[PDB]
Amino acid sequence: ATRFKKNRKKRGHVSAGHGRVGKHRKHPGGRGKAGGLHHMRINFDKYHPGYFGKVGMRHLNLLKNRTYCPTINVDKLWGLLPEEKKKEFSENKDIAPVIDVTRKGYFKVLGNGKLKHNQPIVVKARYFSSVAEKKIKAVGGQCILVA
Amino acid sequence: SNVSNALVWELTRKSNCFIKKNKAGKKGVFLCDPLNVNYKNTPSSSGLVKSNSTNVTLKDGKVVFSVKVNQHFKMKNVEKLLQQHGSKNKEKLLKKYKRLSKLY
Amino acid sequence: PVANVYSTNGKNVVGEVEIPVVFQTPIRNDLIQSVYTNMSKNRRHPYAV
Amino acid sequence: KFNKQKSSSRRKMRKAHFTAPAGLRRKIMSSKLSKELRLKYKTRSLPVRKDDEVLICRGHNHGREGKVVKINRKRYKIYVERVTREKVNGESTFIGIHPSNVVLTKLKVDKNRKKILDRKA
Amino acid sequence: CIWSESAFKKLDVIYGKIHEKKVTKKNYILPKSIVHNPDIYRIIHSDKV
Amino acid sequence: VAHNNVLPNVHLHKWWQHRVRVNFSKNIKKKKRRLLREKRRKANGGTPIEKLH
Amino acid sequence: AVKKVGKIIKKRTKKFTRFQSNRFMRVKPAWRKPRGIDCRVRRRYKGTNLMPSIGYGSNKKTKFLLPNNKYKYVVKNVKEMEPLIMNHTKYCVQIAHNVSSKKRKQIIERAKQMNVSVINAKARL
Amino acid sequence: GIALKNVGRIKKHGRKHLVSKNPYLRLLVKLYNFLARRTNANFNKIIAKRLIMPKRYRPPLSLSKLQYHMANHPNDIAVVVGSITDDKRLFSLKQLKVCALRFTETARKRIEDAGGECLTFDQLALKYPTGKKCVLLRGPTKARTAEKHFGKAPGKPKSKARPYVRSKGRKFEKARGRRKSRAYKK
Amino acid sequence: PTKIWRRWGRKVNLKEKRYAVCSSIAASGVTSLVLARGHRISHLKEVPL
RNA sequence: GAAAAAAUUUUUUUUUAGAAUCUUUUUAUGAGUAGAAAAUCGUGGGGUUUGUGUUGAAGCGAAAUACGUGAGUUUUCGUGGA
RNA sequence: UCUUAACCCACUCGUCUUGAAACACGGACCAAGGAGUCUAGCAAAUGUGCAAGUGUAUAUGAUUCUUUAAACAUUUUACGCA
RNA sequence: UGUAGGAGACCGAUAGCAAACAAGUACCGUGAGGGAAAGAUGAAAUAGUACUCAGGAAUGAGCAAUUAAAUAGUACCUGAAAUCGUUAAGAUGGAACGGAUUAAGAGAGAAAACAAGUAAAGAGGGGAAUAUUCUCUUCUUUAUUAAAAGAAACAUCAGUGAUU
Repeated sequence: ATRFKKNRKKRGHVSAGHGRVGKHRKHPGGRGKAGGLHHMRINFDKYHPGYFGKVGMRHLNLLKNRTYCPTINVDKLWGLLPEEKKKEFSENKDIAPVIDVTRKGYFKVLGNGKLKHNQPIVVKARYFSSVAEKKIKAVGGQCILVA
Repeated sequence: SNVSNALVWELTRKSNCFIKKNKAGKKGVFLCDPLNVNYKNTPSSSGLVKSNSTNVTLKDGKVVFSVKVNQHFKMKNVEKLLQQHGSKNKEKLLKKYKRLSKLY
Repeated sequence: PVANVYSTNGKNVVGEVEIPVVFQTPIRNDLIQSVYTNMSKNRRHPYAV
Repeated sequence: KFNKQKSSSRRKMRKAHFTAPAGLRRKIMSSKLSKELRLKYKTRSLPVRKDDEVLICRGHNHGREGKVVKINRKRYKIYVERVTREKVNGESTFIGIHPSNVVLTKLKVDKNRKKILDRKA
Repeated sequence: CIWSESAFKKLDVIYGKIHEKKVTKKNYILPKSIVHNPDIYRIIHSDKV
Repeated sequence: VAHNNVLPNVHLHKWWQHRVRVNFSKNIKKKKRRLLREKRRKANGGTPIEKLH
Repeated sequence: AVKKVGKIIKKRTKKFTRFQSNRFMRVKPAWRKPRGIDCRVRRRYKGTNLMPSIGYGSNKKTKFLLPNNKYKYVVKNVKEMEPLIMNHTKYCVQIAHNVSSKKRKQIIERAKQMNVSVINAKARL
Repeated sequence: GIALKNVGRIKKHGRKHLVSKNPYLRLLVKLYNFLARRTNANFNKIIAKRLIMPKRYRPPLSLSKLQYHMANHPNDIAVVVGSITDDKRLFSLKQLKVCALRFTETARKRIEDAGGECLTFDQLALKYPTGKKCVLLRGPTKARTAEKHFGKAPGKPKSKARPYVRSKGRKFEKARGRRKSRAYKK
Repeated sequence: PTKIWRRWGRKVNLKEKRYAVCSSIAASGVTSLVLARGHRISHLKEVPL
């Protein structure tokens, strides 16, 4: 590291890139974040607007696992299925694939994207979007609510 | 597949034991490999480019004619060998032999 | 592409074997240098005053 | 080499070399045995003793044979009868010879030496 | 590099061949070169070029 | 703070320099653990020391 | 002033010895560039010790050439003969600082076989 | 003394030559430079320049996007000065002819399975040195997340740059100047 | 004052590590490279030995 | 891919470039504190390569028809002894 | 090369200061030592490997045991970040 | 922390622990306390200065004397700079040095800064032929024809001025 440094470029140069007039001294507005709103208000407003104030109620112990949400879009739902298996479903009009999204790790299925027309599929999940549901019904698939 | 003489020059144009460059004035960079014809550093000098390269060297007290797998031999004898396996270049090898042959 | 296998006496030459596909991999000399240097940093002892 | 019990440092070996107990001093006062004797005893090298007869193989004093006078354990130097030297005032003393520089001809036999030879063979 | 035939054959197995479950590196795939053939001058030489 | 730089979140205001620890014993510690369990198993006639949950 | 020899023109003989080096005894004569304000060097007042400048640089045909008319190559091993034979008409041997007299003599003999003079030939004799 | 704007100098910018020490890419740019200087066409020159460019100017091109473009060019050879990535939102392929800087193995396999063609740039150079009947493609420049933070100052009117936020937290960076209720709003 | 805080080691990545070994083995393959590395190759009788 | 000279058509003497941050060529340009960049040169240690050592090296003083715009590099003599 | 000469030119260096040859400040002299670093986290840059994944974490494993304090391996819904 | 190992991309005696050592000492402080400077002859002193002469003595010198070596003699390795002494050369009317350019002195040098080849007789070395015949070679030596190279000078051009 040491051999490429800016100090190696400026080694005999007095203030050495930090201003001869200035005469370089540490934290000269005050420490850390401290000059925010007072002296650095212009910086904080222009670069970090919504910083100051108090907004919303409090939830004292959040416990993030209770409200856990692993999603997939309908767009990538078919992508959980292999190519050759998918070709077999495309070929065979008489059958549809069941997809357990939870067994593949997901709880909610959302509505971004395309389902291929005239091609039933069975989707098992805890949660589905209104749009996802509409698409599954539209393509003649089935939705399974499952725990 | 994944290799060529051109690629080898790209790998080795700074990096090779036989490369020697003069510090004492910066004009002079040599390549001294056993199959290297003229001891400047170029791929066209280099023994790592030509398929069945041919070079007159000297080693172990003896003038050796070498051909690339890898064959080695010791005026008439030299003349005959150059005419045989060989493929500007002939003329240089003759000039090199004239210089080498006198040496002790 | 076959390479010849030799006996312990190099006068004698045994069964010729096909060259592995590992040897067909790209030569990334800069990668090899940067990994070697990074590896060497892991082998260097710590120091303090 | 392989053992991690003993240091490979220059530093420990030197300190051990200077602070030696007597058995260690005896070990590094051993000399190589004569060729037929090596076959006889099955032994490369032996610790020097008082009345031993050595041949010098190194230094300006090389090729001289002779009896050992005195052994100096502290400076690790043996003294031999015909390696005299006069000093600044002309006093004659014997030149001290490190035991690396001598090959042993006739070893002195004694009860301790017999035990050593019995241990070796 | 000096190889045993044992070693050379094992190498080929290691980085994919025979699909040996414990000897192979788990689902490993060897890299491929960016340039298919490094003889650029042959491309230059070619009639189309 | 200046320019486009995000506000920091470091806690090095307290005297951390005598409350800090660097692990250089890892691989040897792992070796020691291996040695300890191997020695234990062997002492037990080579019989399992494993616990079925 | 300027020093022509054949088509080898060298612009400046006199070395750019450092500003007022005798004035303060602690100063050494090799060049050091003032970062001083009002230094009488960078502030370019005439009649002081001259600054070195790239403009004084050698012509590209000459670049590092000697009045010998051959580029100097420094030699510490016998084996260095093998490129030097092919380059003898353009390059001259200089024997290195270290070289032991027996080896040095052998190199000198070799240089004569190569038909190239040693520029420090009388050394170690 | 002659009066001179910019001291008479052309001081144009950008990459001088490839900064990487990678042998294959250095070799490849030598080839494409050679082709570019000799050949009449723009195509080779543009490819050579694009090969030289930085990593952020080497974006990946989506297989779906390439496929979407090539359906109007149905027998023709796509060249891509970047990497081609696969798509798990994509049901199937329509069979393609692609030259790219790098192929993901899954995409390459998919292209082979589809009966398409995987071309290296050397192979493309050999087959199509002119670039006649070929199609130059490149991926999104401004897709990258750094650029999503670039542009007009956060909290300044009409701005829509992402802030370099402190952390993910709910309470942070939604108040002052980002909602009318607290102080003001952008 | 030097302290043991110093970032002596590095994380060298698994895919990169594998690539370096494979590419070095491939490089070891190449006869011209062996000689360039300074190995006295003249009397050897196969390209990998 | 042959140019010249010396001899006595042939002998003798010199040369005979293809290394992309590369070579040949052309034109323009050349101020500078604070400041930014690049190219260098040196010191301690490490791996690597191929060398130098008591037919005296490093070191040190004095130098050199020495080389480099320059930092410097290289070398001679004297001392010196690893 | 060194050495004086001689013609012409030649104000104490560093320094803060718009401004120092100053009646501004520091410097008797010489030698050695002597000042932008290291950690944490973050950013852009550029390289590199892979890509809708990525890293392999703690740790386990091995026909791994001077150098090995690293290197090598990890019997399909762990976690970080995306 | 105490003791014991093993270490090093650590320091190399103004550094590294305050301490490579007879240092937590000397020494200082009323006391609590504060706290140094401080390594190396040589392979071997079982090689540590014998002897003589002049000296009151210290010392000095030696035809004398150890050592490979004593401007290596224990305030001993190497022995820089500042500093000061000896000899020689120069300079010198209230500074001193410098730059640029010549000069005269004083030194140094032959490596481009002249002389290939040819003949004679010394010293070496090689290669071939089927351990020694044939043959190829480089240095010293005697003298013997080339030549080239630079500096001058004039003329001749081409570029650029000035003149009448």
